[PDB]
Amino acid sequence: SFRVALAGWLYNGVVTTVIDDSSYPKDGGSVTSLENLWDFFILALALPL
Amino acid sequence: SMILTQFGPFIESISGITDQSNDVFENAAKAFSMFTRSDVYKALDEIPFSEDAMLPIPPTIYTKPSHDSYYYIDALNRVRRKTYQGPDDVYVPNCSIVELLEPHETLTSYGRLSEAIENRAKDGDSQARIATTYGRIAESQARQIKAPLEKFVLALLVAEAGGSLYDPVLQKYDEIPGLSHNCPLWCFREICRHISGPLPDRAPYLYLSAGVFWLMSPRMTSAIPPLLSDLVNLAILQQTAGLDPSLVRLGVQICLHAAASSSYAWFILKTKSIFPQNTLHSMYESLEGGYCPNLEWLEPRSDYKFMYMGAMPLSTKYARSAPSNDKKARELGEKYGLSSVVSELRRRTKTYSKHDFTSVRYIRDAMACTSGIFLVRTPTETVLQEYTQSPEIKVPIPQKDWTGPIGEIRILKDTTSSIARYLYRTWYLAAARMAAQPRTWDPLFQAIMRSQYVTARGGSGATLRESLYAINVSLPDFKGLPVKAATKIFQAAQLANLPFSHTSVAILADTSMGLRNQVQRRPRSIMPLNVPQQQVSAPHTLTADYINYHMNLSTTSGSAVIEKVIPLGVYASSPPNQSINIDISACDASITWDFFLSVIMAAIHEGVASSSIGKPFMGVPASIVNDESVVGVRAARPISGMQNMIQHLSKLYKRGFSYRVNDSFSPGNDFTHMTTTFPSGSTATSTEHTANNSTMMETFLTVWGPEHTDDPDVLRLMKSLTIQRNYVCQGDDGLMIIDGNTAGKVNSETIQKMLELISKYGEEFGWKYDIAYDGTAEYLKLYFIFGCRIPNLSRHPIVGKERANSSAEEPWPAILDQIMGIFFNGVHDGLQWQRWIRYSWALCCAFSRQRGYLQYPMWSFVYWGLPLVKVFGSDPWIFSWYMPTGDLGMYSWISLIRPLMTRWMVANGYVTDKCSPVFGNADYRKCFNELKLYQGYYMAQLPRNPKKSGRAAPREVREQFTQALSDYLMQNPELKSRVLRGRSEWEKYGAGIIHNPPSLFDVPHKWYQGAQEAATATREELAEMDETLMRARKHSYSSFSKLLEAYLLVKWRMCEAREPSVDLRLPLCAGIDPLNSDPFLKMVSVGPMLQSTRKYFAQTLFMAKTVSGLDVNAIDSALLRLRTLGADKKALTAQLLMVGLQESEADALAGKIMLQDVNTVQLARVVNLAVPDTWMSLDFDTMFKHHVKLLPKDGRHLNTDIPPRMGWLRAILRFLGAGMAMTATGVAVDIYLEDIHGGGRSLGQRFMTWMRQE
Amino acid sequence: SLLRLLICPWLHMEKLIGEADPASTSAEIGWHVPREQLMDGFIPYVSIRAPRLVIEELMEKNWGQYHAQVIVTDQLVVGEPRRVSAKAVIKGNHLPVKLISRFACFTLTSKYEMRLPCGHSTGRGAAYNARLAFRSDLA
RNA sequence: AUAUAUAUAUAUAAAAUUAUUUUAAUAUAUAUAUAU
RNA sequence: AUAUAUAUAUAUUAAUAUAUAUAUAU
RNA sequence: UUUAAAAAUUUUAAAAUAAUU
Ligand SMILES: O=c1ccn([C@@H]2O[C@H](COP(=O)(O)OP(=O)(O)OP(=O)(O)O)[C@@H](O)[C@H]2O)c(=O)[nH]1
Ligand SMILES: [Mg+2]
Ligand SMILES: [Mg+2]
Repeated sequence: SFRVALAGWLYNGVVTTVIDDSSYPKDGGSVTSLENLWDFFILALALPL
Repeated sequence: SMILTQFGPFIESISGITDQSNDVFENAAKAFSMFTRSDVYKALDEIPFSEDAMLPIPPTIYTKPSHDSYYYIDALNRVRRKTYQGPDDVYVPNCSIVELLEPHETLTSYGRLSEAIENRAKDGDSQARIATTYGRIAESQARQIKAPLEKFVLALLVAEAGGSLYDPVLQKYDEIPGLSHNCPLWCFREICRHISGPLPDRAPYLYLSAGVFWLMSPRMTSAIPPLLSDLVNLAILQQTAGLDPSLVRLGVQICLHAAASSSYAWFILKTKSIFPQNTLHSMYESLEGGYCPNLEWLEPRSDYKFMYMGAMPLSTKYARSAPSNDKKARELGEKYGLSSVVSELRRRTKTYSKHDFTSVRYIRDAMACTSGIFLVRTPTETVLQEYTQSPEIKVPIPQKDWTGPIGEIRILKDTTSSIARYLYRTWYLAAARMAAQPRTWDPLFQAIMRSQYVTARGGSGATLRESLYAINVSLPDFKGLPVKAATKIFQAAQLANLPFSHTSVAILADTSMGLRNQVQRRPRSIMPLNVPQQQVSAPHTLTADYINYHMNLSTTSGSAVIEKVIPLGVYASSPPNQSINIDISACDASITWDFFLSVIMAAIHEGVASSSIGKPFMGVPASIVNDESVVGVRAARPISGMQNMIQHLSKLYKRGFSYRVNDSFSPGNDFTHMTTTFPSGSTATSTEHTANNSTMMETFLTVWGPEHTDDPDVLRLMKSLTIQRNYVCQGDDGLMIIDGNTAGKVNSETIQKMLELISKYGEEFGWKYDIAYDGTAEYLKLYFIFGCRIPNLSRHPIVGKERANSSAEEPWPAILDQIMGIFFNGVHDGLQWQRWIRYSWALCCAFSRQRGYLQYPMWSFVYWGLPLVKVFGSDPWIFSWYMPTGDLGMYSWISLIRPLMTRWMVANGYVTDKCSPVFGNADYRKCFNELKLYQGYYMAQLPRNPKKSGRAAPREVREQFTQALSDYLMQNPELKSRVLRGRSEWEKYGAGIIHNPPSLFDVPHKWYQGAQEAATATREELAEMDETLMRARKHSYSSFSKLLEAYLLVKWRMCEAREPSVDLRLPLCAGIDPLNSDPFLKMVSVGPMLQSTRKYFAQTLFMAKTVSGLDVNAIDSALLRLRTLGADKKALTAQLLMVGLQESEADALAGKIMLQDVNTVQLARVVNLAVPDTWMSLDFDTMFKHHVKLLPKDGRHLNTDIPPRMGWLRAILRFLGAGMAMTATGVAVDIYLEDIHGGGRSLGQRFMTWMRQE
Repeated sequence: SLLRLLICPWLHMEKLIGEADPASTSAEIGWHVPREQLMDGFIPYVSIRAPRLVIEELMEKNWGQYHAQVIVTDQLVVGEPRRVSAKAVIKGNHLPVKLISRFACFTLTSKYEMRLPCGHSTGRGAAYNARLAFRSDLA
């Protein structure tokens, strides 16, 4: 995932890389839950690439 | 004709025509005793069977080959069987038996193995050994019953001679075909005929105490005993359960095909799933209607609280959607020639399209037609087939994920890419939290865990002894002691004054073997671990327990099955919901060192390290060991006692286990065998299995599922499931509930795909999940479909009794317990109530007399629980079996008849001028003595087991034994200091109020006796019991017990039928329908059990834990005698100290005792009134609470008034109301208090003097 | 860890029994069958080497409470001493090392075989229910 | 080298969950009352 | 004549296999 | 001025019956 995201920077016009659907918190999540907090952390670090 | 001419009065008595009496009972019992087997088969000859019972019997059943070609001899001089098809054919074969027998001296038509063959085999011959093994194993297969089959058949003829019955509820004679439509009886008679032939003797073998004698006929084989047992079971079930005669024919056909094959047990084992697979697992491919329960599971699911909320109607959308079961079923049916039977079942099942009483009865009947034999095979075959299985680990832990060694253990690197890291984390956290608790560090908990496994059962003390001998260490022998030799008590007494470094060599010693057969499953296997090996395995079991009870918390262990487990299936099989059945095949063989035990031992060794840094565990030192877990560093690091034990346990688990097999069925087999299969005798077994099950399922759903499936449906299904809300497991088996969403039943393809993912998950680390998804629940051998429990009648064979050895059976009167158990097993399965009761009457006579005779009056059997029929000129069939057993049951059935009961007495002579408050003027004291009521009532209360007296061992060696045992119990200075301080304080203060105050010094004096009575009884004790029973029968009695006398002062009143507690169209248990009137009415008017109401006055003053050697009775009586007399608190504290408690803990318990005034413990100890067994399935709690009213119907009376400071009396009143209400047939009714002779205060004072006198 | 056990004890014993009498410092302990049943010959199963004072002590130990079914054959072996191969299966218990005390240097491996230096004729083989028995010379 | 009879001794068969039933004289004697 | 309870007194402690020795015969 | 709530504890150690892993 890391290397292919890095390689997709220079094929922007034919292929667009997105984060997988199954990485987002369950049912939208809720900040009353530790696991959803850490899911948000992982997403926030991973999205800019 | 014959049976009628013999005992017409008995036929009239038990069939609800003539009033019962002791004279007809004893005369019938005479007829049963003085009666021969030829008489049995002649009576069977008298039966004119119709064409309905007719059937074509295969002639191959009689001509069979010789046993020699089926066996051979191993390279290790072991005689073992030669499999011809598959590695399963290792059971007894079907062969001739006549050419190996020598004629018995008295009965010239019967005989056992020729002594020439046995002696020649003992010399060491090949053929002699093979022949003697075959003979002994065939005898063992023919010895798997509990009594001679002809006796059960005679009881059946006795019961059925009366004909049909009249139903007091339905108002008509039931339509159950007579014996002339009973094809099992026909096959029994025809087989016995064709085997006997011209010979006058008719029985094909006579079951005896020592061994079975075969009828010397060339038409004989080794398959006949099990075939006859099957036919007897099927006949009895068809007559007392109303199976239809269209499925009993199929059952008889399958039994015949089994008897006509190579081996019988093997065919029955391969063909054990044709009735369930074609009826239960294929129902309702098309629904049209019917009702199913609407249960709702309460929110903190983990506690298992339910609530019934009515019956919801079914519809077409809830039809069966699991995958089809057609191709595989027909393949199985074709491979064994049972294709016509399979097609008949598969056809007849497709005609039921409504969830109804009739369809559940169809399933019950189709599933009661499977054979219920105890499968048997030689021990050397079990040990060589089971124990050779090894795990199939397809993705092992990489070698680069283990650190260096720390003694005997390596640690998982924190950066492991495997799936074992979640296992490691779970066990690590569990071990840390277990060891952190301060409870696990006192001497009392240490001692309790030590004494947990010191029992009177064997532990293979020999190999322990001869392994300690190999390092030149001695052991006391205690010559001349009447105690059993192979008992863990004996080992513990030996190993008292021995350092751990000495006895630690006995941890690698081998284990002996145990065996046990079953119904429809291969013979069990067993291994008892010795005392050291049970000691060193303490952290494993403690961590498993902590995981089961606190961390994972998804299990039913430690919970009552009939209050929490039944309605789990009722909920998980209701239609909107679904159920998946998950089992682990060969669970023991799949837990080894390369995936489970290594990770678990590293985890438990690391977690305990923090809170046990220098302390000793249960008598284990604080040893040292060097570690290399960190690269470049190598330093000796101290460890703890609880880590030293893990070191030794790991060096045991790494090598595997060695089993010493020595079977008594094949002469010359005493080899030793070494496996890696996890033992089934360890204390830690049943807890660690369920812990591993729960852990792997949770790591499944949380990690492995979402990382290997792509479709959104399976992901959304695995994300909405958690092991605590959708999974229940106990040991090997398991259950996974899948709730129904709003769109209805969850889709089927997604559930299937998840199932194959689970199957692929098991193969990576060894396990082989046996998954079954077909629309029925499965848990602990309880079947459910659409919320209707379905009893499995084939699992409760009426005649079957298991004998894994060659030892003789316990002598009469030891069989009456088994007969009562047969009656109760019939009760819990919903058999036809009138037919089953009558058959049990007929059967409790045949086992009533035996040699100077001694006979039981029927009143004893009525005391044990069996309900009457027609006593005292009442109406036929008034009493149900739900009448409790003992004094409560006696009061119950008496009070409902008392007026007629006394007018009959006065109508036949018995009259006196004494107005008794109960029976008026009739003299019960003379008639009940005449009618033998007191005799049975007081003979039933006498024990039927030889009380093992002390054989007066020598004083020196007995003193030494008890002293060494006490030294083993109180090993550390802290327990001894506590108990000695307690004794000192007692002699300072408590001296005088008690003379032998119980402490931790009387525990060895109970272990010594418990070693005593594990031995064999002597002829002295048998003669003593016989003479005691005769004496108790030959007295003249004047009254009942004091408790029953006090009970009989209370009258009641049957006012109103309570409202229904369940719909009258909702099947809740197959077999309990309007055809079964009384159980149906009781179930529908009382309602099933969904609550928790345990412990109706089990109060006691001792609320703490101590060694298993002590008793609650002695401590409770001491505390009660010390609290009623009002002594100083220092006396209570001294007692609690010398019973082994801490100062602060003992004083908190003293404060407890000072609270909770003692008017309740005294009554709880004086009276013995409990909820009988049969009420466990019903809702008796609300019946106690709301529907037994102590304020009579028309208000106060001045007699039923109860004083304010006597509240315990309301308990006994609620007892008597509920019992008297449940005893009568029909619906349960509101019962009101009526009148207490004397008065409330007088009866209270009567109970209070008894409570005081303690 | 294994080769040290294999080699080291023999080198030390070679200093103690380097020059003593071989007849006085020697022994051998195998499975015994009586002079009958020829339709005495013992299979070695072990070869002890130790000083005389310990051979005297080993001469009196039990050595008889260990049983096994020996199955003699009639096959010949190419080796020099005329001997017939055999087999054996211990029954009940295995010989603990404590009997061969820490003062003798025994062997860890052995083949099962019997020598026939009398009336050379190999008849039919059989099983005999042997019993363990110490076997040294006069010493 | 063995066979039979006798006497003595020894070894072997587990853990857990659930529900039900039973576990404070051993005996006698004197004085008290009662029942048969 | 018997039994039950009341106070006291007294004595009181509670299947298969194998091994060994004797004897008789070969 | 009179009445009354009374304690619902445990995991109860062993021996027998039955069900199960
Ligand atoms: O005879 C044994 C039967 C099993 N139980 C205990 O149950 C646990 C699992 O028992 P098993 O391991 O025998 O079940 P299984 O694999 O044979 O299942 P199938 O292949 O037939 O589907 C083991 O841990 C054992 O201790 C024993 O107490 N008694
Ligand atoms: Mg199984
Ligand atoms: Mg099992």
